[PDB]
Amino acid sequence: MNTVPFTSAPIEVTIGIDQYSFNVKENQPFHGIKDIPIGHVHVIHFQHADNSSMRYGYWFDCRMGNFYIQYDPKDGLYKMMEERDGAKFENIVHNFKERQMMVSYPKIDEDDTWYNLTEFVQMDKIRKIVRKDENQFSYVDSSMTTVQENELSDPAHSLNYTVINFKSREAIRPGHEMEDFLDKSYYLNTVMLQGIFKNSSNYFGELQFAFLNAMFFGNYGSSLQWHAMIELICSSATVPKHMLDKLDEILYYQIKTLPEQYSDILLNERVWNICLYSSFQKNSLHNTEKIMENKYPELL
Amino acid sequence: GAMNSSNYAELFNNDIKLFVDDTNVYRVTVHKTFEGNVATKAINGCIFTLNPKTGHLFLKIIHTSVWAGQKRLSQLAKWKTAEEVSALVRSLPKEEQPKQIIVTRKAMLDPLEVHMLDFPNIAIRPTELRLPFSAAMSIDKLSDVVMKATEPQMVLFNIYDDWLDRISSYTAFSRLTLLLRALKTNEESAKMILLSDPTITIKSYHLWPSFTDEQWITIESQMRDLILTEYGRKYNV
Ligand SMILES: Cn1cnn(Cc2ccc(F)c(Cl)c2)c1=O
Repeated sequence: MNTVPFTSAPIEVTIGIDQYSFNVKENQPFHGIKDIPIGHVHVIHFQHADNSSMRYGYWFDCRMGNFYIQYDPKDGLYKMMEERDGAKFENIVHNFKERQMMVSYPKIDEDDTWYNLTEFVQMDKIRKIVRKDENQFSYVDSSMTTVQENELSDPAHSLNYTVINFKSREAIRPGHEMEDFLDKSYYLNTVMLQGIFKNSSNYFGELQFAFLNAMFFGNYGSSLQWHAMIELICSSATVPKHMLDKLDEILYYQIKTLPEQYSDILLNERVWNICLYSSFQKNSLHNTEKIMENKYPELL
Repeated sequence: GAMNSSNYAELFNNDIKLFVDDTNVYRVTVHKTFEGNVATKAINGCIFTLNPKTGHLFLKIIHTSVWAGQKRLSQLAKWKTAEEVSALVRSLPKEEQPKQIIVTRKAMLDPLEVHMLDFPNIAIRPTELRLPFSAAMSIDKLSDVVMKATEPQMVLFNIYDDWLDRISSYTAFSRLTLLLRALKTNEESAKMILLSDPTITIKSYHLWPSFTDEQWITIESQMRDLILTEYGRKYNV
């Protein structure tokens, strides 16, 4: 179990750690989060009391270094940093732990929610979507735009998701115009899976990472990427049976976890009704369809 | 964006453009089978592609052989239309290619966009206008060449005959649409009007009679009455 210690908490902030969150008052005695499960990526995120605008945060894996949070009063945010002096980190962490100034990552032992939301998400891939190679952790916020969004302005602060575009020469073989547009299997299996992602795990990892940036930061561009990658599979007549079964599990847990009162904005009516009720895979997402129909039957 | 009442005059500027109408591509007769079921028999169709400034009509005949062994024919008809339009554009020298294609039905937008990915500089546009191009098969000579075709074929017409020698393209387009609106609302009357003169002639190389300026006013007036009339007989007004 690992620890993200905090130097202090000078401004009132709502802190999120994975799917959990808690309030810290201005100058409350708070020195971070302990007992974080090793083996998964994590995200620690922030919403200032005074400006619910801008939710920002950091994707990290404790196996890749010792990380801590200290507020920067010049740039005005809680910044993630790496302590390279391991002994000092241990002395500092042990001191905060003995004074019981840390909250405990509150994992119920029955609960596989976080694993299920991040099963294919790997920090090395996140760092290729979020380019900032001098840090081992990756910052994301509400306003960051995607590479595709910039095609339609600062490239260094962009989310370099894989560009999917159903009306593109990439997606459409000459002389298969109708075939390739109504049945995207070529674009899924050959262009994207075999060509770009190499395997379905990397595909699912980007898909899960897009959803999570949507949910935790309201990063519109991620929301668009998530739906696009769902729709590409659903609109493909030929999908490996294992990918379909895995996709059903993936989406089930995404829909299960989504805050009920965010479903209006996040969830795209056209994509879901198409995927569940018109597409080739309309019969292949039993779990996802059952939870969607019992939880958000308005949307359908 | 969409072509409508408010940007109507754009059709007659000097940017090459085409209307594409697909309403007559997939045509069928519905009939009873020996067992008392219903079946369809395809008959030849056409794509109506029209330059509204010049009146050049690129009438691609869709022969029934193109449907053989195919499923979902109404959907294929839209892609087949898109395929033939994009072949036409590819056959033209760059400086003759349209800058815009305007489709009369929104369901053509995705099929044409996809077939035209190689031409990102050609705007594919819908319209809010209820244009009467479906009545193009009420023009006898057009209907005749379509029904007689035994293979795929492109036939070229000027749908304005020689009108542009005397009137502007705006006024020729407006006459065309009146004539076709009339033909669509009551083909028999419409044709009775046009062919009401036993002494008037349609030239071998034309589609419509050789009316004088004054005779066209009379004709155009009679076609307006028809459209108002049938609007009564259909609405009891
Ligand atoms: C005590 N002091 C305050 N700041 N620094 C660095 C630092 C601080 C807090 C921490 F949570 C970690 Cl890991 C590292 C320090 O040495």
